Amino acid sequence: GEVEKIVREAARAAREGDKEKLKELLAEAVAKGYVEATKFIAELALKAGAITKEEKAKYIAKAEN
Amino acid sequence: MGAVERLAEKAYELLKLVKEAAPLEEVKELADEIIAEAEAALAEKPSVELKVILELAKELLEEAEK
Repeated sequence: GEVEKIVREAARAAREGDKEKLKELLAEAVAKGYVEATKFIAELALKAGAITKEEKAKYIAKAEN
Repeated sequence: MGAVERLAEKAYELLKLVKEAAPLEEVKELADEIIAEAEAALAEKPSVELKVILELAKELLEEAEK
C-alpha cells in the first residue's frame, strides 16, 4: 500500500522535474526503511540532479539501517 | 548498481523520450526493455517496488500509444 504510493508519487515527481518532492519522497522511503524504494527514488533524484552520488550512498545506508 | 537503480536510470530516459515527443517506436522499445527487465528482476528478488515499476512502465507505454 504505502510503498506503492511512494514509488508512484516519485515517478510523477520525476516526470514533472520536481526535485524538492523527489527529495521529500526519498526522505520518507529512507525513514520507513524501504530499501528498494529508496534505491529507486535515489536514482531518479540523482538523474534529476537533485542529489549527489555520495548523498545517494548515505540515503541507501540509512534505509538499510 | 542493483536492479531497481538500473531500472530507474532507464525510466528516466523513457520519461525524456515521452516529454520530447520521440517516435512511439522508440518509446515502446525502451518501455518493453524495462518491462522485460523488471519481470526478470521480480522473479529473482520479489518486491512490491518491482511490481510497481513494471506497472509504471506498462502504463506509460499504454498512454503513449493512445
